[PDB]
Amino acid sequence: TAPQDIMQSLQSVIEQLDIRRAQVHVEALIVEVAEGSNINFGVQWASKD
Amino acid sequence: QIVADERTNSVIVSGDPATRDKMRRLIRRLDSEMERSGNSQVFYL
Repeated sequence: TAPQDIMQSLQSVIEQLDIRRAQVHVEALIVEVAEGSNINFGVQWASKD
Repeated sequence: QIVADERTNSVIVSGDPATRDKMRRLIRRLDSEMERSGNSQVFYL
């Protein structure tokens, strides 16, 4: 609700803010490659006293 | 003498037929349509 002049302004704003929105599809890719190893080798003795 | 009527959006004018000529020509320019550009613009960033 406004005077005839302000209205014609607010009609060209609303006309330009009413546009159609684009939507986005966002994929993430989480990669992980792990590789372990170990090796253990040793001799032990024991005896009497 | 000029008085404005809100409802019908119209201007009441008074004077002899020569004076009511000028204000009738000057009101046709002040009623001319603005081109697309008000005091408000919309900038898409």
